Amino acid sequence: VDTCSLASPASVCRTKHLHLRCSVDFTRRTLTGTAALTVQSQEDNLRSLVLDTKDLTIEKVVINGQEVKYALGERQSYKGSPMEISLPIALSKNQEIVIEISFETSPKSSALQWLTPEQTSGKEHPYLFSQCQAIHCRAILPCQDTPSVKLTYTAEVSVPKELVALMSAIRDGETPDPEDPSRKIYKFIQKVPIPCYLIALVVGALESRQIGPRTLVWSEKEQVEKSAYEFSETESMLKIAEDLGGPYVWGQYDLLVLPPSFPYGGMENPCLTFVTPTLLAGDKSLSNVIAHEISHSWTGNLVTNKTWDHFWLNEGHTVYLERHICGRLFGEKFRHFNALGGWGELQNSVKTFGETHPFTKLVVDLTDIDPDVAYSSVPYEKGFALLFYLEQLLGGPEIFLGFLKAYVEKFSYKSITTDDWKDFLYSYFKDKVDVLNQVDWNAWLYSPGLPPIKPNYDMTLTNACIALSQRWITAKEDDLNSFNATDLKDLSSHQLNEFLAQTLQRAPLPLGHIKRMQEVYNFNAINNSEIRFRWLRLCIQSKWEDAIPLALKMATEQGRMKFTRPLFKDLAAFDKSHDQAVRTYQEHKASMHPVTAMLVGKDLKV
Ligand SMILES: CNCc1ccccc1-c1cccs1
Ligand SMILES: [Yb+3]
Ligand SMILES: [Zn+2]
Repeated sequence: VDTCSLASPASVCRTKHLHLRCSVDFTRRTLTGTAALTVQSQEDNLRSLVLDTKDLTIEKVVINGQEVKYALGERQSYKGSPMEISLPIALSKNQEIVIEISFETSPKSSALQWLTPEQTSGKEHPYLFSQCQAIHCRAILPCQDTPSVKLTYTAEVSVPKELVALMSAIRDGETPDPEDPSRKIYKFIQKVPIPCYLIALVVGALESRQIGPRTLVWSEKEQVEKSAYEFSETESMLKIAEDLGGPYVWGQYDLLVLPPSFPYGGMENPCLTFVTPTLLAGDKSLSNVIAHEISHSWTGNLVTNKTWDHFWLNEGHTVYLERHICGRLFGEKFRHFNALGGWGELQNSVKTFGETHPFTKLVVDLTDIDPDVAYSSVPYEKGFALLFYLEQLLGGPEIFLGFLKAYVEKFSYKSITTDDWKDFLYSYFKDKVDVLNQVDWNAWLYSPGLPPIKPNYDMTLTNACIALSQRWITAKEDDLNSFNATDLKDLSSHQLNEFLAQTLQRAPLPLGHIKRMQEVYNFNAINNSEIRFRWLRLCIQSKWEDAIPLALKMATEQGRMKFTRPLFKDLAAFDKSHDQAVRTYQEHKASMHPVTAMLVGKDLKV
């Protein structure tokens, strides 16, 4: 059972389909309309059922053309309020009915960010985008807000006619709204059963450019050209992913580049991946994020975690495929380089949380924990470390990739637990059970802290990064002169980033050393968001005041939680920038993404 959901479980009733008919009201910041849920009873004599909601206003519930009784329970914090519907006629097992709910969202919907014209690129039009993962779909429409349930959907979305609506679905046409000529209705169809966290909507002044046989890139006009270039590897990555994962079942693979406050690097909404514009480095260097979102088309979207306790299933497998795609494009040494970088990120997380902290277990117990609060690198990197370790244990990448493909096949269109995965791992590798029985399962899966075993990593591309980082760490004042721009000559941007990641692990460095780095390496001039992020962190943590306005600017001009949260925390912990950091948050708070605002607020204790 799903402790993040207040809805009737899948063992009671299942949503098969949603027809969503809504209007986007920019003047009121509400979505208004009907969610028609096709529900199948799993039980004899079913007379009521419960849906998740959050900050919704229910007008009425209609079954068989008549209003029926419903009640909203008290709010349960971030879970929202359960909505019990009285069925007018007891259902037998497998009977299906359509339940039509008239609802309206609140402006404060935790699933939505509403932007003014000024917060966009064009400055002329407002913009709406959704983000449902993990449990924010309830803040858009009444539903069984649990990934243990999969449904197809259709939608009709009325928006101001000058704007464009897109969803996580195939575009099924547009017409003028008959009820309001200032408006357009966009239509959408999603034929593949999906968990409701994959429902996605954007409305804004969007244009598109084709970048591959099955990929358009969407954004405001100011970002189209740059986006078409940055993500031009998309088709190549899709083919590799299809080779590894099996058929891509989703029809199109489009990309939407969001405004800068989108809270994640990307979101694998089916048919329409959402990405942060912080990927726009000019050189495709951040394309692993595309590979990652592509990989979710199998791991996460076909095979889905049954509850959020098993999020690692979604994320570790996706990181694993992600790194294989990048390894195929750029080589097995690169794959190892990234794998090892990932382990460093896990070291960071476990250090931050504390080695005994519950959120450092692979499988977590989210009972009374907001998934947004528990979210971190752990399920990604500990999940990946487990798979990379098993890969090495079980006979190498070719062999474990055979398992991954069989695993996807086996659990397509299904929702699964860690036990489901482990059972199938044993089934698939039954000739290797003795080897599998050497794994310390309880530790890997259920214990806090770093994994009990570290995989083996090729060091070829890492060595130079460590060597340089060690030079800076061990340098005394009389050694600073010897540093020079040519130190970086043979380092790729990835290596620059790992160099900085290495150094950041030992921060603070002395202020003089950091001043010299800028003098010789000019890191202030690098716009690569990953590098600039780590660089600014190293500056603020080494107490360099000049870096304060640079850190405040990055923290607020984009809102990728990966970058925004630790910049604010760093600024808050630096006594010289502490008050300004708090002040800056308070000023931007109302205009921030509601999830990002809530978490930064917690981080800052304001
Ligand atoms: C005022 N009528 C438009 C409307 C109101 C409430 C909910 C939905 C709608 C839609 C019309 C067309 C697509 S949604
Ligand atoms: Yb010396
Ligand atoms: Zn992911």
